Amino acid sequence: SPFSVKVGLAQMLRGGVIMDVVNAEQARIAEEAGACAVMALERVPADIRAQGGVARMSDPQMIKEIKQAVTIPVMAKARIGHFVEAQILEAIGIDYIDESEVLTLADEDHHINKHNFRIPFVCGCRNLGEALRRIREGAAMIRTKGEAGTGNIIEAVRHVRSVNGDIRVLRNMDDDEVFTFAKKLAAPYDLVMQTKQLGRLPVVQFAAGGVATPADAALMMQLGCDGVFVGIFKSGDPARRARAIVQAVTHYSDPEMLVEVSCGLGEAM
Amino acid sequence: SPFSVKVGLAQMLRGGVIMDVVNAEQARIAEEAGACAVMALEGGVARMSDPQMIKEIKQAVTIPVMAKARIGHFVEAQILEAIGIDYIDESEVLTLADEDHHINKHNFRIPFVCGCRNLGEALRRIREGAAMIRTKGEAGTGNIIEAVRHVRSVNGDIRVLRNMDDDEVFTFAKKLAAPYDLVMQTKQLGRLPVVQFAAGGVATPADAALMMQLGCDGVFVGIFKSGDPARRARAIVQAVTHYSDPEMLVEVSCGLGEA
Amino acid sequence: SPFSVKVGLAQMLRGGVIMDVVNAEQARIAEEAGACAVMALERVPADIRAQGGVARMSDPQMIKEIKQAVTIPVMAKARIGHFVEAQILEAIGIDYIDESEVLTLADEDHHINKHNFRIPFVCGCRNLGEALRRIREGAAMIRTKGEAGTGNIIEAVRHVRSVNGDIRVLRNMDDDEVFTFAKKLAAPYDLVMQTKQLGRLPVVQFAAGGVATPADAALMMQLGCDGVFVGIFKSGDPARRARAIVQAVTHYSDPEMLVEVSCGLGEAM
Amino acid sequence: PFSVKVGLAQMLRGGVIMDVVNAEQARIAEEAGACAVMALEGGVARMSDPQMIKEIKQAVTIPVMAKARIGHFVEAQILEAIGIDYIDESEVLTLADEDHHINKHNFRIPFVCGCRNLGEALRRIREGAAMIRTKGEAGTGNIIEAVRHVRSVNGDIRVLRNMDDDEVFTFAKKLAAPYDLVMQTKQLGRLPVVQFAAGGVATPADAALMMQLGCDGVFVGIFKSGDPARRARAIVQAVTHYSDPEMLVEVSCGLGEA
Amino acid sequence: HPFSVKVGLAQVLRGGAIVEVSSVNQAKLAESAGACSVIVSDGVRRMPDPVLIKEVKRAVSVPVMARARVGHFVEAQILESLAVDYIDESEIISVADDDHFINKHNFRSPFICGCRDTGEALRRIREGAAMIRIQGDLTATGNIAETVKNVRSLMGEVRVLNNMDDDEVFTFAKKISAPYDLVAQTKQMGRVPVVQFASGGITTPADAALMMQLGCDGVFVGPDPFKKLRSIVQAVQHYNDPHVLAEMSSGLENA
Repeated sequence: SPFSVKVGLAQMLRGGVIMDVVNAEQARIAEEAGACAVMALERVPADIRAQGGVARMSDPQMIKEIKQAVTIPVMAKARIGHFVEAQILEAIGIDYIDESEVLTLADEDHHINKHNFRIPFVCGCRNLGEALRRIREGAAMIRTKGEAGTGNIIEAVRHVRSVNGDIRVLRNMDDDEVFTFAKKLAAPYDLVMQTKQLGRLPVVQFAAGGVATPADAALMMQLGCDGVFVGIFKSGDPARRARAIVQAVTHYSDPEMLVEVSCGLGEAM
Repeated sequence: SPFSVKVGLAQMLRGGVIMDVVNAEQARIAEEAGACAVMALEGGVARMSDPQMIKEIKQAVTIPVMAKARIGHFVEAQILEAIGIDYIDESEVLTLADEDHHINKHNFRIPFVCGCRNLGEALRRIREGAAMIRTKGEAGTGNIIEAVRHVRSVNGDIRVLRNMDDDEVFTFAKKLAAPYDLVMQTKQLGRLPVVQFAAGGVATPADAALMMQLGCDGVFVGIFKSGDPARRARAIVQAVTHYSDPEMLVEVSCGLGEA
Repeated sequence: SPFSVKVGLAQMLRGGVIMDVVNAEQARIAEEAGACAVMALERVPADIRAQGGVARMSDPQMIKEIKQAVTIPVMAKARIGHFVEAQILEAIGIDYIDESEVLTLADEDHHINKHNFRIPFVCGCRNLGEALRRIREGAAMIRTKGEAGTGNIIEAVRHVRSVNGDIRVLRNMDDDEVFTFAKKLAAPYDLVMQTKQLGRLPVVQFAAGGVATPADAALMMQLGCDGVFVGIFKSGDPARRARAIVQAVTHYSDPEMLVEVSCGLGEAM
Repeated sequence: PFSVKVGLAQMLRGGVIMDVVNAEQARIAEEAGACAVMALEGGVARMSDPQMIKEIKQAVTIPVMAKARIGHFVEAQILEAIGIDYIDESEVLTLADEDHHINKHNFRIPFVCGCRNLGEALRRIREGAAMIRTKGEAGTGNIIEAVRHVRSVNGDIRVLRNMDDDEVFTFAKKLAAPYDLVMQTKQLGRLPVVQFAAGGVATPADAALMMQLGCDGVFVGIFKSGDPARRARAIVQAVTHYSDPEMLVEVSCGLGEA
Repeated sequence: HPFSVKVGLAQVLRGGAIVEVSSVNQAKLAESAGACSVIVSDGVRRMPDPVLIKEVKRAVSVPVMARARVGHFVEAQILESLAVDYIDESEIISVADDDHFINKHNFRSPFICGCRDTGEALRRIREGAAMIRIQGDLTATGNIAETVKNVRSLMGEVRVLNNMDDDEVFTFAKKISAPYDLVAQTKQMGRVPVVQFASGGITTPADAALMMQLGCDGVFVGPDPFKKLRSIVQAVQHYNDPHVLAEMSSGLENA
């Protein structure tokens, strides 16, 4: 199915670090540090929080520029429910669309119908039910989000453990009890069983929220994620830091390497 | 057993004073004043310190070097262990990384220090691997009232446990929500199965001696926040060694300056 | 008993005015005005309240100096429960130790065991039960405290009337009802009966809190206290004021004298 | 004189005190080996008719007790003038003074007082109780509450025994008990007076359980059974051999309906 | 270990029904129907009269159990003296100690204890229970609903634990107020370390077989007894055979 294909397209991101960028230079520094993809937006989450106002899809212009500066995939955020911001991103020719809850919610009751699109979608989640609902709507990739623009990783850890926790519970669960579990999760029974059989999320699952240091990124990988988002430029030296985080994800099970890439990284956010 | 060994490592700190340090300078001033060990660290999220500054400290002094890791941040711990720290402090004074779980400390070769406010919590930390318990009061206030509360709390329950009817210990373990094995082991020894220091608020020689007189094996200090750190540091160190000697306590507290 | 002796030692203070001091000069001005004793501390209660921070035992140095400047007894404050601050004061050779609740409480649940000391203790109280508990712990002298560092005497009056009120109730009480009274007071039955028989506190009882003018001090004496604490230097002219208060306590039942010593005293706190 | 009354009570250790409402029973009780009897006879419940108390005091040779309503010091004056050995100021009778207990020091005869916790025990003692009974539920045949109170008192005593001396002042406050008696209790490592169990003791097993918990004896209200004489003797034997399960099996064997 | 031995004793009861009896007559019937054991019982409910327990023991050759009140360690001393095979510290009779159960490690006789969830079960085992009965309704409600609830809760938590991240097991032990080492053991075995019988409301062959299909090791049971009892024994023995279950239930009389 066209959904099977989108899901496949995301597999190439496993082992990656996606980075937020606000211009070319940054996108170049992001690829130069080894980022598997960049996420274009006119304001980093930390600035969104500290500033306020309404955060919307970024101006195509600044998206076209970024998409011409790098060779790695280019992502862009569309307000939740704003299916027209999406259409515009699709038309612009981006690789992935992030229906992102760090932007200003546009529809309080309904997410974008992502199936109506040929371009893959990333959706945020905080627990297993929320992930399975996003997937049923078409999401090809899931990022379990903690808190955004704080540099604190605690909520990301809570959510990762939440999703992976229930997945493990689900795997060993008595078949006759899964129906009730689906109800309690408020998630489609089909996807629940597909998650049971598979023993994991039927799509790529990244961590996001407060990932500031190499240790943070490696922690997410050891918890069972497929990669991390970083919203790096709010630190002392972006390049060195961005490189260190990339390396941390690639060498997440190697403390000696982790010590190496963490040494004299500069001031974190 | 590996755990027993870690516990043994922490016993070479008894009767000592552990001091927080942020630079090599402070570390020396700390060792110069007779600190048993130094603790490396630098609002805003508080995380493990840069290995760079940790390495510089471990290369300035010949006493054991400790460092903090965020609660539940097992990767930070791994990084500290890989750089040859003597002790890891899974400390609540840093920004909690995991709300529901602590680091599984058994999975490490380096001994851990954990904080606690009561017996049950101390025993849970120990069951997770902790080799040394820090009974923590208030952080960064200079007021020891909370430390006194917790020390009395832990030591109070330990004494209750010592003389308790054996048929009632099961229910007691439940009420503490602590592992029964360790509860009985605590009953037997008549004390905590590991080294116990006090931390939080210790600002004067008298404070430190009070902790020792209550039963603590030693104290943490968080010094340079005083007028003459070198002087205040030595006084506290002497206070801990001569905690039952008023004449001495008067001699080291005299003209200490702004505390 | 050694407790009978400490209690005796305090009898010499009856009819006295104890004054807080922060240095020599003051201690000298306090004795020069006729204070029965001085209380050494590095901050007056009014400043403790207006400033904050943690108020602890004062540095011995500043205590040794004061104790060498005057010939009248010298007191010092030890945080409640801080039995090591006490030990240090005892070793320093002070006359009395005030386990004082104007300093920063060190132990929320237990007062210092005062019997373990050869040096007499003063403890604060607010009612009869609280006084009898302090006494049982070893306190040789009691000061019923109102509010500290406000210059308002209202709470001191409330407490004095409280303690003296129950003492009078206790004296005429049916013997068979005293047990229950002790329970309600939460005070040792022995001391309650000893208070009943005696018709007053079995130890010296001073007033403290908000005593600003001569009239205030004389009021405390007419209510039945044995003397007053003053925390004088926060006024216009300490000397004249300190002298006036001393005289007021000595001539508390003499309005003509009270008018004399109150005239043109300067600005009070 | 108080230390004399206390001694007079220590005699009863290892005994079973049985309720009785007439001579026949008093004899059926002494004949079973009771260490003393307790004379009695909805609706207000008061002291028993002296006559019946004299009929019992002259029918047996073991000590004779009697109940006096809590706070009713005149019911006690009457019991004393009757010449009985022990007065039990008992809460099973209709409370007479809700605020004050009898001043028992004003009496020659020893007093028993009930309690549910250590503070309550120490207060009764300070009022002059020479003996303390930890009471559970009265007249239910259920010992659950007695077990609770026994463990409560013995529990705090063990806590007090090993407690830091400095912290005892505050402990006395929380118990609402006299400091002197608390420190005393801490020194002795037990109640400074004889301590029995009472309430819901129906079977021999119950009686032995109380002893194993650490009581000096038990009260029984046996007569509510199908065969008094047999039951009484069994309970008496149970208290005497409270460590001998093999013995406890015999005395519990076919004792009829409880 | 002496505990391993006790745990080994209870294991012989697997696949069986335990019938509560109140006389030598009922005990004999129960044995004839193939009960693996009988549990003796005679307002406050107490340990049964030792005379009755002796008569039952003599009248049958299957193991004999008897009840003690919760926390009544003397009653348990008595039962162990007259030589019963198992003691059930049973919440069905009147609790004697609201705060503490019997220190079952002080006895040589194996103990059964009740439970309604995994934490409870493990606490009873740490006190020295050699066997656990997962209990529903305390009265004779003939309703199996609460029993099914508590069997599913126990079985379900065990499955959750089996697969749990090792690091998270400490908090899990805290949450269910259970001894960590026993939680760890249960995780390793993918099973509670002792025999586990369903109890409460078992009225029909279908009820009893349901409990077995839910994973229990056996069942306790509280106008034609001989037939009904035989039916339940057969049900437990052939719990996976619907055709047999059908035969067993046919004209069993009023339940």
